[PDB]
Amino acid sequence: GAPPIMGSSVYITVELAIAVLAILGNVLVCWAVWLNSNLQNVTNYFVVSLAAADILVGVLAIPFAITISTGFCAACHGCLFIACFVLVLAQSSIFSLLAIAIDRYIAIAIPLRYNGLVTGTRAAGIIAICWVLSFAIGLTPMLGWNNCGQPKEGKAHSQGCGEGQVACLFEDVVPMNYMVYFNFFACVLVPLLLMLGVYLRIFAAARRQLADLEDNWETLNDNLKVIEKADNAAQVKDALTKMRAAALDAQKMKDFRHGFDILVGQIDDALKLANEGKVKEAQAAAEQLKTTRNAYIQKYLERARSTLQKEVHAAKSAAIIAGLFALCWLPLHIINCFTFFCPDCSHAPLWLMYLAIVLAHTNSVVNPFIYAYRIREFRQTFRKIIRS
Ligand SMILES: CC(C)CCC[C@@H](C)[C@H]1CC[C@H]2[C@@H]3CC=C4C[C@@H](O)CC[C@]4(C)[C@H]3CC[C@]12C
Ligand SMILES: CC(C)CCC[C@@H](C)[C@H]1CC[C@H]2[C@@H]3CC=C4C[C@@H](O)CC[C@]4(C)[C@H]3CC[C@]12C
Ligand SMILES: CC(C)CCC[C@@H](C)[C@H]1CC[C@H]2[C@@H]3CC=C4C[C@@H](O)CC[C@]4(C)[C@H]3CC[C@]12C
Ligand SMILES: CCCCCCCC/C=C\CCCCCCCC(=O)OC[C@H](O)CO
Ligand SMILES: Nc1nc(NCCc2ccc(O)cc2)nc2nc(-c3ccco3)nn12
Ligand SMILES: CCCCCCCC/C=C\CCCCCCCC(=O)O
Ligand code: NA
Repeated sequence: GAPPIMGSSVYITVELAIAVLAILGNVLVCWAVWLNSNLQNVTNYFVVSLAAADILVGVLAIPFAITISTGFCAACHGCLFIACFVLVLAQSSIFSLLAIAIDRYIAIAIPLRYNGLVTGTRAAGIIAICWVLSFAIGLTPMLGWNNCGQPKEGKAHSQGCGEGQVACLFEDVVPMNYMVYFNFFACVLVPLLLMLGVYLRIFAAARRQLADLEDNWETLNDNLKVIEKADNAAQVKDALTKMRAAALDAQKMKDFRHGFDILVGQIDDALKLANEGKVKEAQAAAEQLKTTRNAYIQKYLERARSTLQKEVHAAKSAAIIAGLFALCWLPLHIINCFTFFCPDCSHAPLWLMYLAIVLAHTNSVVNPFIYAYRIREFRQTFRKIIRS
């Protein structure tokens, strides 16, 4: 039985190193958004709420974790707060992560209404509500779902605790049914699975929209060929009718409108000549469409594909963030499930408990790195900030 201060010393030093790094990186995120108007958008207001939660892991939840690892004598309700505050911060992260995912789904599914529907003012109201809800969920044990009514009095007396105090230890005061059913299943795993569903819808929508862009391009070009080797006016007509419909369809910014105006106009010219039974004149007219395609429609296609690919890249960055939160927190939640559902199983050993706790805390360090590696406007703003 090694002096407890030695293992304690390692755990505490590591927690402190994590806290420094969580503060530094996430302050840098907040400073970048504050300084750069190109980063000031609704998506990034949720990014900042998430960075604030991670700053608070460093300033408060890690000092609290260090404290409760000592098992110091405390009033049971003050102990609860120490124990549970980190659950407020985690819940808030889950809400910011779910908000980010929904925001990106709206942006790809209804880009036309996104700006009128998702506003900064509404985003700030939603962030305030989510913080209130996170306090309610994470401090639910302080509302009575706790083990304070059943204190471990032999353990309190061995440590010399005073009357009404307990040894302040996480699994002595926080019920494991709360941790597994309420906190993990309902409040963590359900949201994370919802996030997964949303990201699946974002990526399927992008892939549908890119395939439609290419279809339309291919349709335009096939129908041109159809026209070229048509032999009677009626065939030219049918293929122009399909082109016209697709054109007004693809229509759904001045240099872009002028291109589709030319396009539809030239189709109409050709249709009219076809309807008068002037096949050669119609085919020649239709050939002019090639100039418009080269000088306008291709540029349209290329910019639309590029916007979509940017949205896909951005949605992957956001999903990496959500996936890393799951990876860092799931080991602890899974251990709790073993403790709870398998009372015939030996408790996970202390070294693994503390490993799982610091892994969860490390999540508060990783997001600024994902932003720097994957989002140029962040990377570049971090550079300017650091260089200055
Ligand atoms: C705004 C920020 C900086 C304020 C942080 C205040 C924190 C540190 C305060 C607020 C509530 C406090 C707890 C309230 C009650 C008790 C019970 C007592 O037997 C041991 C201390 C303990 C467990 C306190 C520890 C310190 C505590 C957690
Ligand atoms: C990649 C992430 C999401 C998955 C991590 C899975 C981890 C947490 C799993 C894999 C194997 C598991 C261990 C398997 C066996 C035991 C022995 C039992 O008496 C206590 C629990 C304990 C010690 C488990 C704790 C949780 C555990 C370490
Ligand atoms: C990973 C994502 C998809 C979902 C989360 C999976 C969780 C809920 C699963 C994965 C492994 C599971 C554990 C595997 C083994 C046992 C031992 C058994 O005696 C009690 C249930 C218990 C402790 C399971 C509880 C639930 C569990 C922890
Ligand atoms: C805005 C930034 C401000 C920074 C804020 C600092 C963070 C708080 C640090 C530690 C709190 C945890 C320490 C609680 C320790 C309690 C120790 C104690 O109470 O010992 C009594 C003994 O057990 C007999 O009752
Ligand atoms: N199970 C658990 N324990 C602890 N700390 C106590 C570790 C321990 C466990 C058993 C023991 O006899 C002595 C120490 N912190 C904890 N934090 C969490 C947590 C936060 C979010 C999900 O789980 N679970 N959790
Ligand atoms: C930026 C400001 C952040 C301030 C962080 C302060 C650092 C405090 C570190 C941990 C405090 C742990 C106290 C240990 C509990 C007492 C042990 C006992 O009574 O037996
Ligand atoms: Na977080």
